[PDB]
Amino acid sequence: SGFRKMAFPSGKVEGCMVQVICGTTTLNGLWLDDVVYCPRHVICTSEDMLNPNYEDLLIRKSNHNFLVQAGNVQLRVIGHSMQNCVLKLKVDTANPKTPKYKFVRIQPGQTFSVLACYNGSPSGVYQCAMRPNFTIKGSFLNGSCGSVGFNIDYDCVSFCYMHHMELPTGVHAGTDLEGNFYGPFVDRQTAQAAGTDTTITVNVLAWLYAAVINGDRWFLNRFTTTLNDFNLVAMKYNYEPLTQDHVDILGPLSAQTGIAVLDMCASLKELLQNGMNGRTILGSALLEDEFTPFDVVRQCSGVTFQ
Amino acid sequence: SGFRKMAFPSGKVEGCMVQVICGTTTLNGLWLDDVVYCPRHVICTSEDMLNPNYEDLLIRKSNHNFLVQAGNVQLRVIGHSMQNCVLKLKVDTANPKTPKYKFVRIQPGQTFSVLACYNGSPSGVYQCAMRPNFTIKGSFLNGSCGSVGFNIDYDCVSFCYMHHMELPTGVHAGTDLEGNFYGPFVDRQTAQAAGTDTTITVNVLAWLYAAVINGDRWFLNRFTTTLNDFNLVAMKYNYEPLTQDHVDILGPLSAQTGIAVLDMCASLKELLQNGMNGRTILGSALLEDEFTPFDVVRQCSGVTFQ
Ligand SMILES: *C(=N)[C@H](C[C@@H]1CCNC1=O)NC(=O)[C@@H]1[C@@H]2[C@H](CN1C(=O)[C@@H](NC(=O)C(F)(F)F)C(C)(C)C)C2(C)C
Ligand SMILES: *C(=N)[C@H](C[C@@H]1CCNC1=O)NC(=O)[C@@H]1[C@@H]2[C@H](CN1C(=O)[C@@H](NC(=O)C(F)(F)F)C(C)(C)C)C2(C)C
Ligand SMILES: CCN(CC)CC(=O)Nc1c(C)cccc1C
Ligand SMILES: CCN(CC)CC(=O)Nc1c(C)cccc1C
Repeated sequence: SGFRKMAFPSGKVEGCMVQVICGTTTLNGLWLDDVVYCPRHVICTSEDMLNPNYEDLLIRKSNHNFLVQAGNVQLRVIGHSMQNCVLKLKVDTANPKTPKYKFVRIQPGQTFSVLACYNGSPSGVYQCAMRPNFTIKGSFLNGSCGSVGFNIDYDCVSFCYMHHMELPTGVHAGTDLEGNFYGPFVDRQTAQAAGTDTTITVNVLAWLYAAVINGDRWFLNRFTTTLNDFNLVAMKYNYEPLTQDHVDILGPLSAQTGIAVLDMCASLKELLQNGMNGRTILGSALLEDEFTPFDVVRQCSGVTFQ
Repeated sequence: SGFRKMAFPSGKVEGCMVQVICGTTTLNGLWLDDVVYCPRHVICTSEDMLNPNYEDLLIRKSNHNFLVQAGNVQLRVIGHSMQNCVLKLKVDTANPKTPKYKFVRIQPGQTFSVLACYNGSPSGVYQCAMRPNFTIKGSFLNGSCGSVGFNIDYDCVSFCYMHHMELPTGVHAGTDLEGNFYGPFVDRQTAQAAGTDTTITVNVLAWLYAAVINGDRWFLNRFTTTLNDFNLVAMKYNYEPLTQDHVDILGPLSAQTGIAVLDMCASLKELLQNGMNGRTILGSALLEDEFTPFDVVRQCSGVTFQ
């Protein structure tokens, strides 16, 4: 029993992290086969970042302007190109630690692990969700850019995020590994703000199932509801609408616990209308929305990885 | 900015996890040099666990009764012994992935990362604190025993916990790597219960400093207090006493923020007497006590590891 915010084991990703230095700017890169991927603003001075023309800045660089450090070994850059907001540095050595991997673009509400790195070295690992407003609530300092987010499937690492920037309220924005930002943000140091965020309803329901699996059952009422009736109430409280796809995704947890999804929706509706009355669920005084249905199954059923 | 419950990167520990099978019982072992460490109840049938005589059960086993699987390779057991609640299996191959390591016994209030494993394979990583009542609030299922807790120091893995059992309320108990339990628990399936837990005051103060570093400052009052006056109030609310050692440990965060430890104690005292008035700190509606002063420094300053 017990339920914690759990990250994937990080070893496969640790083997891919390198340091990328361009002049004086230093950040992290991801070394897969003979390519190192990193944020393009590694080519910027502090002044350039205020209003960069990345195409112009990259013109002015040759392969020799990039230093890649992998442990005690320097890797020679023998080609470079830009793909959206990511720089791809071809190096003279393919990484012998390259895991089976994919590049994926995730949907809002999906979760992933972040290996927070500085100077090519890992600092720590934590779990994040892609928020509906296309930010993540991470923990990142200067030099963290190029840290990646990922999921594991048996032996395959699905990279879904590369870190680029921090927005007001201290939330974070970045790209997929093709360099395309999540959300309407740009890699320029000028005032930008995330839109109003919303609560990921399907994930809250997943976490209520996790609570029931763990014996935290006080919030279960005797009611049911229609999907339409639930959604009008949740829209009031800045919850995302629940779709039939979400209901279908919750099926395995519903069958395990013997609680129909619409019955759990009625329980959630009561929590939204009445509050928690000074009680906790799984040790939290707030409803938690950063566990997906699969996260609950993976953790409560002991799914392992190679 | 941002502040998350962060685990250490797990790769060095992943390289040490193996499967130990004794007859039909299967759990995890820790492979370091030519020794595999695992919980002694691997030698128990389900019936034995109700009231085991481990010395008698181990008599009856030979080296051939233990199978150790490390990836696709089976390791021959060529010796065995018992050290308190841990079994040590000498194998014919030293682990080439053995990191620099130490065995340490931690104090209540200290934190560590857990690599939760099943069948020798990692499932996930999360951060835990040793509670004042010598339990940890983990997430563990059948077959998780032998999963370890650890801290990293540059390149050195300090192993501090091996998982053995779950107690009522769904909290967890285990041993150091010499097999000595934390707390007054025994590895027998009979009714046991943790004593009343308390809140780790020095860690709450560390987390309030983390909040201030992140700009969450609404709870800072204009008062100071003596250490004695603070401790009488906190004792009322089941908080551990704050010692001069704790004050000294908080010094670096106090100096960084320019907030005297006793001033932050006055702020905490007000939160305990008045509550949070429907507000959050670092996104939490409850005061958090599972970040140590070093955890706050490591995360907010970007300390990395080899
Ligand atoms: C990569 N190493 C850093 C990570 C930042 C640093 C502080 N917390 C983080 O996550 N990325 C940056 O410093 C980027 C980078 C220029 C400026 N920047 C920012 O994150 C800034 N944010 C913005 O300008 C805003 F609001 F638009 F997001 C900063 C004020 C430094 C937080 C570039 C090229 C965007
Ligand atoms: C190791 N693989 C498991 C981990 C357990 C399983 C459920 N959650 C966990 O953390 N260890 C055990 O099953 C141990 C083991 C016998 C029984 N046991 C327990 O954890 C039981 N707890 C107790 O008997 C109590 F209350 F004393 F802690 C159980 C009822 C199965 C939760 C031995 C040898 C102690
Ligand atoms: C790059 C796109 N992927 C899609 C799965 C191919 C791949 O990962 N191949 C791969 C395999 C099969 C074993 C070990 C290492 C690698 C890199
Ligand atoms: C076992 C007790 N430790 C105390 C630090 C010795 C140690 O870890 N030695 C070690 C070194 C120095 C480098 C690589 C691997 C190992 C095992």
